[PDB]
Amino acid sequence: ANVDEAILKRVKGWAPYVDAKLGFRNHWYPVMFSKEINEGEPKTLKLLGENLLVNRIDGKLYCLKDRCLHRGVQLSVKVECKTKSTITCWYHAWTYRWEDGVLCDILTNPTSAQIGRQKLKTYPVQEAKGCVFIYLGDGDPPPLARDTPPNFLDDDMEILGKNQIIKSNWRLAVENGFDPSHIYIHKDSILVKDNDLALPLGFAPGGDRKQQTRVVDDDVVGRKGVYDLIGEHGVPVFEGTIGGEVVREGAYGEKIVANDISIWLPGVLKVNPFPNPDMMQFEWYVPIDENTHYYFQTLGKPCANDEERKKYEQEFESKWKPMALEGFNNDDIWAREAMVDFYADDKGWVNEILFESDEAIVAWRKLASEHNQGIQTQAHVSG
Amino acid sequence: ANVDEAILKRVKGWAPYVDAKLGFRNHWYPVMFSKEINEGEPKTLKLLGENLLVNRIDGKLYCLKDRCLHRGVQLSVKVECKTKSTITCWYHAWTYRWEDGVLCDILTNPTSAQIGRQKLKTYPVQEAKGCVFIYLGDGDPPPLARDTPPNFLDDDMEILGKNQIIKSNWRLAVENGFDPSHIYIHKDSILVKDNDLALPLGFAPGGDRKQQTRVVDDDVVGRKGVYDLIGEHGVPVFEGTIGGEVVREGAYGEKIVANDISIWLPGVLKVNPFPNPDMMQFEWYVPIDENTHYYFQTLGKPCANDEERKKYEQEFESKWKPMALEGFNNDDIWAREAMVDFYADDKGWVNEILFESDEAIVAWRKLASEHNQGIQTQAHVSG
Amino acid sequence: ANVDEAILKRVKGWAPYVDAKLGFRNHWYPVMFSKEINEGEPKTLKLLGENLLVNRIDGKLYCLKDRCLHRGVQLSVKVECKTKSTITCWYHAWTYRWEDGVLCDILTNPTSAQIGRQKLKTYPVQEAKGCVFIYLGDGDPPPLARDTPPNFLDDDMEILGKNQIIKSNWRLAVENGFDPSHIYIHKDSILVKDNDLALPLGFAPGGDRKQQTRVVDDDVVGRKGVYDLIGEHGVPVFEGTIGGEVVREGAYGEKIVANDISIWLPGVLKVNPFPNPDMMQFEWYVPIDENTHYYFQTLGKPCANDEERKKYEQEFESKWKPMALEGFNNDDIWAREAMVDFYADDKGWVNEILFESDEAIVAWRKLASEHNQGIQTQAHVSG
Ligand code: FES
Ligand code: FES
Ligand code: FES
Ligand SMILES: [Fe+2]
Ligand SMILES: [Fe+2]
Ligand SMILES: [Mg+2]
Ligand SMILES: [Mg+2]
Ligand SMILES: [Mg+2]
Repeated sequence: ANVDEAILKRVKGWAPYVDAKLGFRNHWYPVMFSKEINEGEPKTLKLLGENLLVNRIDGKLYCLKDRCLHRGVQLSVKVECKTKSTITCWYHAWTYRWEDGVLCDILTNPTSAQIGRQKLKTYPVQEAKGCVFIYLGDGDPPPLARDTPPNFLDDDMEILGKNQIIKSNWRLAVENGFDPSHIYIHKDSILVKDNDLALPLGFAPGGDRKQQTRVVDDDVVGRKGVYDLIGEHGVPVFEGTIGGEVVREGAYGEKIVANDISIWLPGVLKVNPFPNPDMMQFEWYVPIDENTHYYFQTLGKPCANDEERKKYEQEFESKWKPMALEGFNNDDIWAREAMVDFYADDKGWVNEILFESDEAIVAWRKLASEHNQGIQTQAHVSG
Repeated sequence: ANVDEAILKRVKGWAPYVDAKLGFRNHWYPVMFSKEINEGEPKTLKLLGENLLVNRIDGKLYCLKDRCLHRGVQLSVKVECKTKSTITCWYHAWTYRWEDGVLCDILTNPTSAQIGRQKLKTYPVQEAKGCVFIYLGDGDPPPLARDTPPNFLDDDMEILGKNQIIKSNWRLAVENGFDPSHIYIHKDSILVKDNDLALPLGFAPGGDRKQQTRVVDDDVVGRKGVYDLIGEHGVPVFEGTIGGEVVREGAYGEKIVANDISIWLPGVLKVNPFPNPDMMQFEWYVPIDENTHYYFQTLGKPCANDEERKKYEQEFESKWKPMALEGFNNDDIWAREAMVDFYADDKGWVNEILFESDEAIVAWRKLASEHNQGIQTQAHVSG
Repeated sequence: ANVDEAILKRVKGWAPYVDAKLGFRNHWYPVMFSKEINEGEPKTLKLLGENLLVNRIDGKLYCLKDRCLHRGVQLSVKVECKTKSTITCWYHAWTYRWEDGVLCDILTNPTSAQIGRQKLKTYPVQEAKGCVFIYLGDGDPPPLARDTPPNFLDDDMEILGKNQIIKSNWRLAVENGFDPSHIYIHKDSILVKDNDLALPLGFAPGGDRKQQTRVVDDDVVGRKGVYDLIGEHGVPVFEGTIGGEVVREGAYGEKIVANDISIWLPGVLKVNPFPNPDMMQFEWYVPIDENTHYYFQTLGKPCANDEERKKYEQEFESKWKPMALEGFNNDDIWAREAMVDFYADDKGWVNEILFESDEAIVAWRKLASEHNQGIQTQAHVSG
């Protein structure tokens, strides 16, 4: 539906992933932090290509599509919230209920036969760990835990993070994240120097294809994921050679990080431990449109009480955010960007030449192709 | 000719209107004010997608296509008017007469077989009421009166105005203007409060469908238009309600305006009286290209003589222009622009959900569809 | 392929020229000066739509395609030359030899089965007269002399120049440079006044529509060009008339220049003498992409020794560069740009109306259609 048929035909093993340029419908996605949306101060955003309005009413979050049923304007051009439970289009005053999207009045014509017979699309929203998730799908949603990685929701896990808009397709972000050889780009990171990380240049793989990863398509709550096992079973490269001469070495630090690396639908990576042996990183690459994503980064640490939490917050602002979320992951941002040209006409999916460590990426494309809950298309966007 | 055939088959009530992205060929259009073009100072503009040159020679206006027949450059890049009656292309000196577009000379080759055998396209041009109108069409033009609203050309009507370029398709602008319910957006206007206008929020429509409008396809000079009669049979709504609670109002005003409202081919709105009970407003939404229009605003006041026009003038400059043309209509500008995205891909014409006050708009779309003098296409722009 | 068949069928005699929007493959093109490319300091450029990396290694120049075989990134986003004879991709460290493009190592996986089984595209590169030429084609190159105008390579000919990126398609630049009547645009040039050039407004042909050009098919080096003879055989126009009245005069002058004017594949103009009797101008219009070219300008002067070269360089910097290359050719820059719109949708190639002096341009279009060594396409830009 999104990609030229010629191209889709020529990718067989994961064609629906190739098609999912706008992301996967019927999943939850984080879009902002809870502290970024205040009582009665609606925020606008784009997700899976659809513009959305999110408001907080009596502490609770609601989501309406930011497109009036009448002439298709964004309501957010001029927000008119005249009662606590409704929003009034600025143009001809069609008035919708935030709770169910029902067109419940029209100030310019109280007699209209439309009133009570139309419904603006709404989306479920839920807050968890200080993060706003929108279920960008139809019908009653599954629990949040299905579309989060293991441990993200643990009672004791304190989540902090950072969000920004990145100009690449979401899949280029996912694949960069889950790619075992990409760690080559991080070899000069200030995190690696200053936090004394052990970091190989990459890994020589051992065993055949199926041993490189482990698919998790079971799971209690229905999570679908892939664990990368390359560097559990492979030989780390610490001395990179060209024609037999050592030209570059890996980082010989003392802290062991990234023992477990996994990727989960709808597109969230878990790195454990990281950036320190006590923490986890959970980052989402959230489809905004064809060319754009939210890079929704979080760092988790278990905390039993409240002064732990206060200690963690101060470590986050002074150390983990600048050193790791920026100083390590910035190189990820421009690596994603650098893949844009080759994949932008959709021909990179056919012309790429993969090698052995891309086994993890192929597993991901397969898992996503068969376990996503729907392919967002242009018909979902303009409909 | 301009829109996907699948879309045209779904808007059968008014398909040629939806097709008319560039506007309607074979009508007169105002493009500037007479006083903005001085003797021997050609001006450049784009109309219906076509770049044009207008010049004032011995006080008479002339219009040539601003595209040399030879290599297709705009002559306006470097104007060379070497005699009063001619223009010489800056590139190889092909020289045209303003009066008939004939290639009368070539300075670079005075023996060319082309000389006297080629003709650059010219368009009729006429000045009335201090406005420059160009007949963007072929053959013998009609009287200007066919393509202007009633009273505009009355002998004592003094016209004053303002022109600017707005980034929406001309149809967005026409429909916004003729929309009986859009006046919602004007509820906080400075004009409404400072000139004691009795402006409702909308109208509960009364009587039957056929009574909401009155098509004029029966004017003796050949005018084609639609009167909006929603305020004749309908009830004005001055109190805005949601759930039976008053949330908004029309407030304090004694002056009745805009009881006479009509839209006329090729796309000009008449509102009478407005902005005061002794004036009327005529405004055009002139297609520049697919994405742009001139918003050619005029105010008409009947004036007996030279002194009465001077008093109209002072008052236009100090009160009516800042308060009404700018103050009141600025909201119209941002409303048009807010419909751009919905209609950009031609999908809005199928996906809109109209209500009762949009009878006026539908009547216009049918009128435009039936009585236009041709659809401008890209083949007219290029060839 | 690059152009619609409904246009190509309408330009019989020169359709391969109209199709060659990206230029002609399998020719040498100049892209920069020798001094701009130093030992061990790779430079990036785009040629025939392809991103290329050039490097200097032990004085010798090499050219690799700037696109990794793995995931299609430009290597030049972060250049990593880890040994003299190789470049290592910054992403997963696939490592290529400059000399043959072979994938000789991967730092991230020294056991990959890709090593020694993939080859990145290379192109021959050669330096002549201080200018770097890349053979943008396949297989073994021809001699450089085939794709350079007569006398550019003469032993005594000292070459100085200037290069810049211009936003027009390359063909518009070529046609402007070889166009006999375009000299009309140069009529007010300071060069013309200050160096007392004889410069007519144009030339009325001397007789038949078949003695205006001389096609050079022969030439033992294999060069393919057209000489413009109108200047030698026509009647110069020094008094331009409209309605029989003189409106403009040409520039009288002592110095006769541009006796010998020729255009050569792949798109290089030779003007002799110019801008003074003992000098020549050779300029290339080198396709970068569909909308852009390098304007690669050179002036040749025979210099017997170092004192003559030194004298020439001072005169170049103080006068010829500012007065001729900048002052005089600046009007050719905007003349090219002014043709963009008409030819942008490919319709100008059908809608243009040619006159007698365009016989030169037509002879060039047919020559180029005949003797080009292949049309560059998007598929070559990809694969
Ligand atoms: S566009 Fe929202 S009420 Fe008309
Ligand atoms: S383009 Fe106008 S005379 Fe050649
Ligand atoms: S993209 Fe160059 S090595 Fe992976
Ligand atoms: Fe990374
Ligand atoms: Fe309005
Ligand atoms: Mg709800
Ligand atoms: Mg005329
Ligand atoms: Mg002179």
